[PDB]
Amino acid sequence: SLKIIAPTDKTITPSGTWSIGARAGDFVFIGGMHGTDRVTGKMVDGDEARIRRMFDNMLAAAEAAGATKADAVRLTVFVTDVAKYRPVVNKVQKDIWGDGPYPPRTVLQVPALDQGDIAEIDGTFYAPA
Amino acid sequence: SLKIIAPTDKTITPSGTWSIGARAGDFVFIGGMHGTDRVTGKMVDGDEARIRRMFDNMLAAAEAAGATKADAVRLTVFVTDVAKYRPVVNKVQKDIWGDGPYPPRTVLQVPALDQGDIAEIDGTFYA
Amino acid sequence: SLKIIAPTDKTITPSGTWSIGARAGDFVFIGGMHGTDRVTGKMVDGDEARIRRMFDNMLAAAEAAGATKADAVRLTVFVTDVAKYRPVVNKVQKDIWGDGPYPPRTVLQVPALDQGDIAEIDGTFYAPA
Repeated sequence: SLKIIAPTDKTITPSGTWSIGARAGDFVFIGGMHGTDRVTGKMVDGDEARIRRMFDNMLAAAEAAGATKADAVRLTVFVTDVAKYRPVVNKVQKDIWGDGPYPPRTVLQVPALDQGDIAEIDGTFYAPA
Repeated sequence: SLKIIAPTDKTITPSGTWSIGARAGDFVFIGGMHGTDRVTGKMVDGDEARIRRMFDNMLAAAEAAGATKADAVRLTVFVTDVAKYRPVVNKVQKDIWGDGPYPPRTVLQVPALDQGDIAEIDGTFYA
Repeated sequence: SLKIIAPTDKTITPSGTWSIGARAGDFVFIGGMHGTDRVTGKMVDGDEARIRRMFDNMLAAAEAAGATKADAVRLTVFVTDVAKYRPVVNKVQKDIWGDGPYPPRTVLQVPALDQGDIAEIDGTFYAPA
């Protein structure tokens, strides 16, 4: 059976009809994450701070199920202006992953997000026990 | 190997180049579902009911492969107006999952779906 | 654990903060694919030719990892105009999959994709060794 990932003091705290993610055997599915502060639930200022924080939130949920950034098998980034934020996502991923290797990834533009945010991400990880 | 989930009296019937979903080892991958009637292909009337049909469709298909709502590891819900429909989604989810627990999800706005619908869901499950 | 799919003489060459795809246990995840020429990275001319190309790149990557079109457990197709392109996709899927059986899929309109392309695809595959 899946195990829903319980919220942690490093992690988002779900405030509605959802979970932060689930462990399912070897796989870990993180729900949509965005650049909110875990404590207040409010969005962080700054384009790059926002996106870095979206990644950190996602990675925390993952790490709370035993997956690391090196276990990512798919990232789906939805943003609000691909022309504008694709380079930011690039820059933030260079910060996190260094020179690689990088996970498979898809970046799409979309009209509206959780809360009017600029970016939301879906992460799926493979982390055998 | 994977096994394509074959249509059912509880299930939607595929009308083109796709399947309802597939079982792959321990997992179940349901393709996109709209809030339509399994028997007519007409989009069921009215917001609340439509969004509930969507889930009920998705969940029948999951059921055809031996997956229950308690098995959802991902829901991706695309809607045509997020401000107007997440409340409806949130509400349909409470009806189905009660107080808890709930699957991971992501809810996005998309400018169009096939045949001018308001909502579409992608579900992934673990048995 | 996870195995990044390395570029190939049949395959696209990553050039940015991503990989063509990954194999994890029994599954293969391919990142976003466009209808570009594997060698030049230029987008192919022609609606149908392009959507054919997009598909062909996705499967070339999936094969580099031991998966065939008969292994497809989910296709998510992001297009710029559902009305003008659902049919093109149906046609291309006929040409490739013949009478089937066809994979589970979803087709979405989306205001923009990177590079200004009209379509992009996400394939997930199941191919136990």
